[PDB]
Amino acid sequence: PVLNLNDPQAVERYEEFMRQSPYGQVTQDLGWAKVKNNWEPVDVYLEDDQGAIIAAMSMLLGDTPTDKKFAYASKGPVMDVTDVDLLDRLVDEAVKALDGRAYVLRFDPEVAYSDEFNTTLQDHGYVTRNRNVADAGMHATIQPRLNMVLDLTKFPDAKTTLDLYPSKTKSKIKRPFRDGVEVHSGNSATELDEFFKTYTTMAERHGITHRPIEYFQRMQAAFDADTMRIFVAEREGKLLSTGIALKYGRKIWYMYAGSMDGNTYYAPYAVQSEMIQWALDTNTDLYDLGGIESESTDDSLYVFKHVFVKDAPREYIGEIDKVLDPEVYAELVKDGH
Amino acid sequence: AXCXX
Repeated sequence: PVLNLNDPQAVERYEEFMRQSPYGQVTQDLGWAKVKNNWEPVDVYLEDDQGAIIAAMSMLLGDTPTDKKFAYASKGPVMDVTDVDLLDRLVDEAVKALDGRAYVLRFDPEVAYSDEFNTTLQDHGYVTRNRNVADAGMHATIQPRLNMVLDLTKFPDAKTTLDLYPSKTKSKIKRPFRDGVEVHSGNSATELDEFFKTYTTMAERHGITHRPIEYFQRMQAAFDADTMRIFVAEREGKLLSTGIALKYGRKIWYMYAGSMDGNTYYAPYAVQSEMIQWALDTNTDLYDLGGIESESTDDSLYVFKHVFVKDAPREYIGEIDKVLDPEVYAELVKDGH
Repeated sequence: AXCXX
């Protein structure tokens, strides 16, 4: 069925499924639609025999330079996507709800790439975007497909961040604290302002684009202090670096960060250590430092994240596209050919 | 446009 966003009991039943699923993702929560307020939300689900939700897909529809919308279910759907017959059923529900308004329904679930799962999806009529568009770099897909994820379940007895690391890394983590960096956290306007100062400074320094403060205020308003937390690193009252982490499903995800110019006294490492500490204190399975471009010492995103993640990066299946208007799909999407 | 998110 399609979710009636005006019926709070239905909405609460859908949220409860999302929040409790092992496949839950913050970008599939209905609060993500509040963040992405320039997109239109359409959400669908399937039920088992007893009427319980068993699978759910939160879509956001975006404008394009054609008469069709782009429908996108970021890191969804919420179910086991390798159960391709069940995926088809949920997708058919999504397609009915879209009602011919979109040219594509794209979803990019955090499930590993394999040849067998790629070929299955393609057998089932989806167009996939992964290794065939890899030469175009990290932005070949909307979300990075290579991600640095720390599996905390390999350290069932770890009590503190340093328990996860070899002595050479323990040294790197201890350094900012020894040098007087202190980290506070919370989810108020005060921490948001400290984050935004460091975020806009970093964006200017790197020459990259950046989102307006209202994006993060809508995120703060949507997510409570047990789900969203901003960590702020200072030394003797001087602001140095910050990061925002979201706890949802099986992971705490380091999503946004900023740092001031010049010497930051390794404050970004102190922010990582505290986010990791949050994941341990809440018995969370995974800590996700998110994307990189390549598993290479030429990639500065990988050099930083490999301090914390010694395993290989996860490589996901990438974008799975249910093509609905093939003429518009061919105009707007390139297959890496 | 640029890390997603």
